[PDB]
Amino acid sequence: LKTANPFGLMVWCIILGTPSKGFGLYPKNSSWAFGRLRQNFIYSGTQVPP
Amino acid sequence: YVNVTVQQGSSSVAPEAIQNAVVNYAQGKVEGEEGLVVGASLSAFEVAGAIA
Repeated sequence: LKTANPFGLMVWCIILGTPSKGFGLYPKNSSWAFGRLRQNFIYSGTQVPP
Repeated sequence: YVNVTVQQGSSSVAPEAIQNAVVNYAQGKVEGEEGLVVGASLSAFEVAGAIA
C-alpha cells in the first residue's frame, strides 16, 4: 500500500510472474541523460526555445 | 557485427540489459572465460552460451 521502491515493485513482479519491461519504473537520475543542471547539450534558447 | 532474434516469453527484458551483458562478456567478467584475446575467433554459439 505504500511501496515506493522500484526494486520492491520488481520483486513483487517476480513473485506474481508478470512481465516488467512494459512499465515506466522511476524518474530518478539513473535514467539516461539526467543531472542537477543538465542545461548543456540541449536547446537552451540560444538555439531553439523548447 | 551480430544479429539476434529472440521471443520475449513471459517476462520482458530491456534490450540494453542484454547488450550490456554481451559487451561485458567481450571483456568477460565471468570466471572461466578469457574473452576476446588476440587470435580468438568468435561464434554465435559462444555468445548464446554467455547469454544462457
